[PDB]
Amino acid sequence: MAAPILFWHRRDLRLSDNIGLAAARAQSAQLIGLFCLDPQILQSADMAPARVAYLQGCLQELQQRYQQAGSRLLLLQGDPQHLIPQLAQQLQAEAVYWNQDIEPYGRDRDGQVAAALKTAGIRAVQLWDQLLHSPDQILSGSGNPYSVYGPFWKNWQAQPKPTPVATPTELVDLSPEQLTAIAPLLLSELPTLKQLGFDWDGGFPVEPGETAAIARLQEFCDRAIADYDPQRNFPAEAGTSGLSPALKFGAIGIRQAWQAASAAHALSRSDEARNSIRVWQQELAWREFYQHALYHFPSLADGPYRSLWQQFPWENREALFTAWTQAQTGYPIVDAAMRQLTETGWMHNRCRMIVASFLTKDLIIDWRRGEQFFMQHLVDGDLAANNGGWQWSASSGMDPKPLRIFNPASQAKKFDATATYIKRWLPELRHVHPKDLISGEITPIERRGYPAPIVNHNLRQKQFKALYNQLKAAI
Ligand SMILES: Cc1cc2nc3c(=O)[nH]c(=O)nc-3n(C[C@@H](O)[C@H](O)[C@@H](O)COP(=O)(O)OP(=O)(O)OC[C@H]3O[C@@H](n4cnc5c(N)ncnc54)[C@H](O)[C@@H]3O)c2cc1C
Ligand SMILES: O=c1nc2n(C[C@@H](O)[C@H](O)[C@@H](O)CO)c3cc(O)ccc3cc-2c(=O)[nH]1
Repeated sequence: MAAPILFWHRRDLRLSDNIGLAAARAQSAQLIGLFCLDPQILQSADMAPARVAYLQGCLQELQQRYQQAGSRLLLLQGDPQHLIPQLAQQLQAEAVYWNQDIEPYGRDRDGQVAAALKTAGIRAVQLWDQLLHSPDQILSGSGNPYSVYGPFWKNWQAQPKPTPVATPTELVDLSPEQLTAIAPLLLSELPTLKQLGFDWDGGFPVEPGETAAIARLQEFCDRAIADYDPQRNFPAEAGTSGLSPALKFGAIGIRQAWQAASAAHALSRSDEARNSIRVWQQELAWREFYQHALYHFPSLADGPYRSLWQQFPWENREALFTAWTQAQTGYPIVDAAMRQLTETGWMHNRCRMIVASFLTKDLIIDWRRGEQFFMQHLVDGDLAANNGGWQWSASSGMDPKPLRIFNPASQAKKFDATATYIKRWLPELRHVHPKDLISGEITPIERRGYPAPIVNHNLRQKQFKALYNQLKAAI
């Protein structure tokens, strides 16, 4: 009990399995939560309507959970460097708790806020919550960060795994006197999506909120997971969890997700299952690899990390970029993926690799243009993972690899052999023959209004290799 402790939420929108929140409840029952609508983020051109819609639904639930627990979630709108210390001063808060992040913006903001709180004589405690292992814990024998997945995985996998922490209960709300002291800093109501200027009708991979995310984890683990491998390969198959946005925003705790995978892996008697489960567990490790990477090498966010890739002579033809964004490339597998993206705010992972390779190696456009278009549409848009996926398409950052220019055709054959996914997103081509949809060779008569390939794959492959080889001669 005692004076109030403020817990500042940002990307951990849940009451359960929250490290910082659990640590705070151990210090006082007068635990008040807050979320600050930050214009520097919400007004950025990098916002996606699906993503704000998801965020807004998570906050609605969180307001309720706090009310049910005994206190409330305070809502502010403005610059946190200014509003957080002021709010804490007015409430003479004993401390302000929050969970650390890996993003440059987040880390700079947090330092300023912490500095301001100290100046005010108020304690700020920042703990690690969104990762099973913090960036400081996973280092090589020489005490250096990993820039290659292999060694990172062997280390990460051998570390003892933490257990989910308890959900705080029996909280005590603020008094009328305290509410009066802060009234001028508060928002009276959670704004609606239209009030923020966004609209979204495309649905979600998982419904917003802590309850839904938890329900989905349980469900994925009682059935799906067992078949993860190889079901995750096929875009037509609903083989993945659909939890990506819940993990981006912390609607589900990472220790709860790992624990569920552990349990499922033990109850499983089939060796095939035990494998699908271990494959999903590695996907959680890829997530941390990319988050630790941005933490250790922040410059990654600025563009190509490897020097030569910084000098690459991208062609950058706007006309090709536009057709890409509009799903008018003429390459079925590609256009189908781009339609799923813009219509639903989500895209199967195999398709993200395919459209990324396409933009970088076929269209020869600086991948940063693609990185930004993705952030503007993805419900799970996440700087670390998106930047990691795009650097991947060019081997310009972490975990590099030898050149390999994909053939959309081949990929289609491999992952959409029957063209089910393609026709799902390109109905105007339902009449066409799989063989044709996979190959991309459609007769002008049965293919309709649908465009012809905007580029010739083989001519593009040579062009790219040529630009790449010329360059290698001056590095
Ligand atoms: C170009 C590109 C951009 C990407 N952008 C994002 C993005 O902005 N946000 C995002 O969450 N993921 C991104 N990824 C990875 C991506 O494929 C997603 O994690 C998505 O497919 C998850 O769907 P799911 O939740 O069903 O995944 P599952 O297969 O169920 O995996 C479970 C969780 O593991 C994590 N994960 C899975 N694959 C990866 C991966 N390759 N890298 C990092 N984490 C991974 C995610 O948190 C995911 O929710 C990107 C990948 C590429 C190639
Ligand atoms: O504190 C906030 N965090 C927001 N975040 C959550 C976090 O990513 C976080 O603030 C930072 O750590 C990002 O550096 C958003 C993330 C999105 O992708 C989209 C919108 C937001 C909006 C906010 C916001 O208004 N306030």
